[PDB]
Amino acid sequence: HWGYGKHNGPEHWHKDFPIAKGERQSPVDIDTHTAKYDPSLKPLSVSYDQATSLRILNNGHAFNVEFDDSQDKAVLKGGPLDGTYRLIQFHFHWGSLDGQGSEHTVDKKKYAAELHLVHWNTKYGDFGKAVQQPDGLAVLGIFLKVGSAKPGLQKVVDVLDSIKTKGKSADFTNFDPRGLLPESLDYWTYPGSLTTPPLLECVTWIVLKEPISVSSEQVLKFRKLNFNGEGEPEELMVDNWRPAQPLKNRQIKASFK
Ligand SMILES: CCCCNC(=O)c1cc(S(N)(=O)=O)c(Cl)cc1Cl
Ligand SMILES: [Zn+2]
Repeated sequence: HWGYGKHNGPEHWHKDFPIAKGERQSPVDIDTHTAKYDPSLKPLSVSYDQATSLRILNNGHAFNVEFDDSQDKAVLKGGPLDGTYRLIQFHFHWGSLDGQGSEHTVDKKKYAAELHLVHWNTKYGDFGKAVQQPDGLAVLGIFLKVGSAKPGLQKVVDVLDSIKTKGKSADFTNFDPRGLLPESLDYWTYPGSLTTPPLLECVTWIVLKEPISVSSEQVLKFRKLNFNGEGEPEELMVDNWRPAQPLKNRQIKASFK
């Protein structure tokens, strides 16, 4: 089955998911000189005051912090979006070293990791219907660099030992995702896809310009996770990122600048 290796990693995905070679795949390199400042773009509105985190889960590709998305609670709007998009989960992608790990790149720079806050368009009623639509999802992407710790990250890191292996889940209530955001909401945006199989071309990407800083110790705990399940040989969960894909006929827009 797909994963991040030589025999089942990103260069193999297209055999099961031919959409991998499509016209609006993610991630991309954000060439900052070529991105268009669009004065028509709005501030992004991130309303996470009532977010209800529920569970943290090791799905075997990354970990997901899940939210109760059955009410209008944690929503993304504005920016390039029409409508309202409700938060369902976040997860990260990260490297084996600090010099790699992000999916998007900025003038070919790789960050140590990238946070994805996944939201679905309420006009489609649920996530599963949204992913079948070209405007179904909005992903807020945030780069991580290694430096000073991110205090609002520590609750996530400290639960990771309880979800080491694939399949594990732990109650994870009262986690506030506002503690993962940078100061600025300046962003780039473009139409793209999920970066994991099934690679559906349903995402408006919103990538923040300002990274957050996390400590070496915090990203070292992400790298202790395992891609395998309990009782199977250890394969550390590192380098769970898909490389930049061809931009093809797309324009990246800047909200700033
Ligand atoms: C079958 C699930 C395999 C793991 N991937 C995800 O959880 C996932 C990743 C993105 S990403 N990496 O594009 O943000 C999105 Cl938008 C939506 C989901 Cl569902
Ligand atoms: Zn992701």
